[PDB]
Amino acid sequence: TGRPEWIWLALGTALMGLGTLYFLVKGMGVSDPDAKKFYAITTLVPAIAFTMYLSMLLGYGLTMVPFGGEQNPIYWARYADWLFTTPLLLLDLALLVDADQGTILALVGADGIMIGTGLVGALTKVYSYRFVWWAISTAAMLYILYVLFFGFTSKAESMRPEVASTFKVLRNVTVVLWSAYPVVWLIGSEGAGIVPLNIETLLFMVLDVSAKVGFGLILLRSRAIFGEAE
Amino acid sequence: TGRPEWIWLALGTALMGLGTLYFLVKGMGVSDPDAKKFYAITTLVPAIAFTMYLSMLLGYGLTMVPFGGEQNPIYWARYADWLFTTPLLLLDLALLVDADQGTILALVGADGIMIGTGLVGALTKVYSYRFVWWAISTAAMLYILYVLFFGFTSKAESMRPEVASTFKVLRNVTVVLWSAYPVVWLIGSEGAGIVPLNIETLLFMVLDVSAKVGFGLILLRSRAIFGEAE
Amino acid sequence: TGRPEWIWLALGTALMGLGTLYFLVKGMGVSDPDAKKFYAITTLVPAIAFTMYLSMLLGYGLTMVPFGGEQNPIYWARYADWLFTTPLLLLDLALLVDADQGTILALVGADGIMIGTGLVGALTKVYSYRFVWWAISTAAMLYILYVLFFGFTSKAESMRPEVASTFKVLRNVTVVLWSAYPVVWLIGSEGAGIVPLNIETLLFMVLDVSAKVGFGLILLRSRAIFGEAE
Ligand SMILES: CCCCCCCC/C=C/CCCCCCCC(=O)OC[C@H](O)CO
Ligand SMILES: CCCCCCCC/C=C/CCCCCCCC(=O)OC[C@H](O)CO
Ligand SMILES: CCCCCCCC/C=C/CCCCCCCC(=O)OC[C@H](O)CO
Ligand SMILES: CCCCCCCC/C=C\CCCCCCCC(=O)OC[C@H](O)CO
Ligand SMILES: CCCCCCCC/C=C\CCCCCCCC(=O)OC[C@H](O)CO
Ligand SMILES: CCCCCCCC/C=C\CCCCCCCC(=O)OC[C@H](O)CO
Ligand SMILES: CCCCCCCC/C=C\CCCCCCCC(=O)OC[C@H](O)CO
Ligand SMILES: CCCCCCCC/C=C\CCCCCCCC(=O)OC[C@H](O)CO
Ligand SMILES: CCCCCCCC/C=C\CCCCCCCC(=O)OC[C@H](O)CO
Ligand SMILES: CCCCCCCC/C=C\CCCCCCCC(=O)OC[C@H](O)CO
Ligand SMILES: CCCCCCCC/C=C\CCCCCCCC(=O)OC[C@H](O)CO
Ligand SMILES: CCCCCCCC/C=C\CCCCCCCC(=O)OC[C@H](O)CO
Ligand SMILES: *C\C=C(C)/C=C/C=C(C)/C=C/C1=C(C)CCCC1(C)C
Ligand SMILES: *C\C=C(C)/C=C/C=C(C)/C=C/C1=C(C)CCCC1(C)C
Ligand SMILES: *C\C=C(C)/C=C/C=C(C)/C=C/C1=C(C)CCCC1(C)C
Repeated sequence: TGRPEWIWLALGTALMGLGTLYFLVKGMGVSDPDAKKFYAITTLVPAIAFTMYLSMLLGYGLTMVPFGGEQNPIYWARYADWLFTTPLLLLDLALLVDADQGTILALVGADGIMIGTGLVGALTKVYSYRFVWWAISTAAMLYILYVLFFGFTSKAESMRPEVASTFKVLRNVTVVLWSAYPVVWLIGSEGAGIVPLNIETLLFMVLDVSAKVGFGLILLRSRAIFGEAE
Repeated sequence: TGRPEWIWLALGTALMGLGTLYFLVKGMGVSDPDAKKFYAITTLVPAIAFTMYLSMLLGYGLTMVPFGGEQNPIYWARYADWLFTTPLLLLDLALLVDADQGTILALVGADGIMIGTGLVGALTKVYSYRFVWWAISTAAMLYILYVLFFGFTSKAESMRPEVASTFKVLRNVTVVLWSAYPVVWLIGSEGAGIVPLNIETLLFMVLDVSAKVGFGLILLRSRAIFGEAE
Repeated sequence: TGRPEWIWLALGTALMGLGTLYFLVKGMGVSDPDAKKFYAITTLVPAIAFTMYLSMLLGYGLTMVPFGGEQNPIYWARYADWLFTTPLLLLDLALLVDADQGTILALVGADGIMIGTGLVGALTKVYSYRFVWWAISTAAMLYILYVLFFGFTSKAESMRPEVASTFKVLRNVTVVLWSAYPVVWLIGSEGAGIVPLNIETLLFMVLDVSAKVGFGLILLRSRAIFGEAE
């Protein structure tokens, strides 16, 4: 394939596929209805990402957008991936602390705005406008992280000790992990164009694998996903 | 900007943004889980509309459709906005009367058909076919309003007095408000072409602000959104 | 209309419309909240299919895709139809056996992958890649059917006798019905090109009517949809 970033797309596809298979096997026989929910959510995430990375690898999840007087390749499939995987990851965190339905709707709604406006910015042909959308997208991200930090941390400390501790780790990972995305966008070819596309693709692949496989390995090795029973 | 309707798009963007901020502040500190749901729903609505109005203002939410032997500008972002905000508004009404899950699925499903077929009609290149889709869309709207009037009014009179009264007002507003949309479509440039695009845009902006901010001001000033407690 | 398959599109539109009307009338007056859910789900299915078949009939739900050195007409509206109707049909089956929330999320998620990857394969311009997507789509289908057969059959035998029997019939129909779809795709013009488009359209219309009207007639004539009451 005549795209230098192909190597990072192939590696990402393989790792998401292997992650999906592992979770699928690990989840066999689990009957606790609570654990079944976490396994369903956490296995679906890398299965979706697998299909999206494959679509980028084969060239389908790519388009050309003119801005800055040039044809810029844009992997729109990245955003389709995040559109579906980020709300599932939020659902994992919300179920852990038994968040109320009102707060879940707020987080998922803000997440849709986050990804939707990011996509609009990626496809926008007026260069200066691209960063208006980036700003709105990042504001929605900060609202999410505010809720996860100050909204959820209070509900967790009153819960089981294994629920409060697992959430604390997954929360710190999320804040650091989520916050890198808008930075890579700003410095890569969709934004300021300081880092070339092949390195931009590597950085998003490292982040995506950490979030869609790494995060799941941490959650599914915790005792919190099971109900307290004899 | 070289579009005469730009003024109405700028005004709509500003009003949705101001409405979102107001609701966001008003909702701070609210802890009653019932009120949290209404604030989550009712704040998300104008935040979505804000992004959609901005996308029309900057030119992204617009396309050209040939029919009647002319290039007709179509603001497809209007429909993307309604696709997400009208089911949230229905959820507000359904939660108020504690509607059963079966009736909610019917309303949301009929609402998706309503907006989906309206979009198809807006993008249809055969002029006469456009009104076939308008007719199907309007039939789905009448089903919704039938349920809100005859379906829900019975469940409300048995509920708390502040729930029955709030719903009655929001119901009358909804019937009048919702019914104007297909009329403006039919008379504006998407339909018969009697009213020019700049006035059509003004009329939809007046309606959208009434529905996405106005409606919310009425709901969130009612006692019905809180649980009965000491 | 200058497309020989138009006759099968017109017939499909009519049958979905008639099916929608029948279910709509049959459901009048039903007040049992459990039966209301099944009627809501089962009436929405053919109403969606009606709009999609109409969009194919009028030419809107069609596009041209170059592969094998030819312009191949692709009815993308088929996939939009299935995207919404197949998860509703799964919800019908899941509610019948009172499946847990974890298993429902798994089935609906796998169903979205099934249809999404099928659509990608239909729109893919590299001929050999089309069948890669077909393979992934079919694997997701087999996971669904595995769960319906081995996952759900165990939960049903412990339920009411009228619930276990109704599900058994709807399960056998589903396995045979669902499995024909990937076969028709492979042999028709989207795949190997052995069967011409007009016969391919007939076969999918026969299948769609069986699934979106036939299946519903079986379910809504069963006692299982009502709660056990005096
Ligand atoms: C988890 C255990 C494994 C840890 C692994 C962490 C890797 C994550 C970071 C990678 C960035 C790599 C940056 C590579 C930069 C190459 C770009 C380049 O060639 O820049 C020179 C240019 O030609 C002229 O300026
Ligand atoms: C809430 C408090 C404020 C209430 C505000 C309510 C406004 C809503 C209606 C506006 C329609 C305005 C119609 C303006 C018509 C102008 C079109 C025009 O110029 O038509 C003449 C044409 O050039 C030759 O026929
Ligand atoms: C439910 C009660 C009614 C049951 C009804 C079941 C119909 C389902 C199957 C139809 C396939 C029809 C196949 C028709 C084949 C025609 C194609 C043709 O013309 O092939 C010859 C070709 O020209 C040179 O090989
Ligand atoms: C000029 C201003 C323009 C408008 C601002 C930018 C809009 C997009 C950014 C962020 C989304 C904000 C969050 C949207 C969801 C709010 C939900 C909410 O208020 O939830 C309360 C509930 O009590 C919780 O549990
Ligand atoms: C509880 C549920 C809450 C759900 C909240 C969802 C909020 C989504 C809002 C805005 C993003 C809209 C993004 C739309 C991008 C479409 C781009 C597109 O397809 O454009 C066609 C073509 O490329 C160019 O005309
Ligand atoms: C809490 C998480 C927050 C996450 C969000 C943080 C956003 C701000 C970060 C960096 C912007 C730094 C400025 C980047 C713009 C540089 C523009 C430019 O011209 O760069 C030239 C280049 O440095 C040589 O060629
Ligand atoms: C020729 C006829 C063509 C077909 C007709 C036009 C289809 C589109 C129009 C309206 C949607 C109708 C409503 C769809 C949802 C029905 C849900 C239902 O029946 O709900 C029963 C439940 O008991 C309630 O609580
Ligand atoms: C419980 C959930 C119930 C959900 C019920 C949902 C019903 C939606 C049905 C029909 C509208 C379909 C509209 C599809 C419009 C797509 C147009 C498009 O993108 O066309 C591409 C291009 O512009 C031209 O080929
Ligand atoms: C309950 C809510 C129901 C809401 C839905 C109501 C729909 C019917 C309303 C108006 C149609 C009136 C006819 C409009 C068509 C006029 C066509 C035409 O040629 O108009 C010429 C013009 O008047 C001079 O140039
Ligand atoms: C190389 C391998 C590539 C990756 C494989 C192909 C991916 C797409 C195919 C099938 C989806 C599989 C099902 C996805 C959903 C799994 C849900 C789950 O594990 O559910 C457990 C729960 O306990 C249940 O009740
Ligand atoms: C609990 C919820 C779980 C939800 C699980 C959903 C999984 C969907 C995954 C992959 C399919 C993606 C298909 C995307 C197809 C878009 C094609 C398109 O519009 O392409 C534009 C143009 O035609 C060419 O660039
Ligand atoms: C449980 C449900 C499973 C459902 C999924 C079953 C998939 C496999 C079925 C058939 C493939 C048979 C081979 C088809 C490929 C034929 C290619 C070819 O060249 O055919 C030439 C033609 O026969 C003369 O011209
Ligand atoms: C795949 C898993 C995760 C957690 C992915 C998260 C992605 C983001 C947080 C992306 C955020 C963006 C922002 C905030 C600005 C516009 C561009 C992005 C969509 C990359
Ligand atoms: C933004 C809030 C509301 C309540 C918007 C409602 C929009 C409609 C009811 C639109 C209905 C249409 C019909 C009935 C006919 C096809 C064209 C429309 C989509 C405008
Ligand atoms: C309308 C109701 C049903 C049950 C439709 C089901 C459709 C499928 C099971 C289609 C499956 C496909 C596969 C498995 C392979 C790719 C192509 C298809 C989408 C046709």
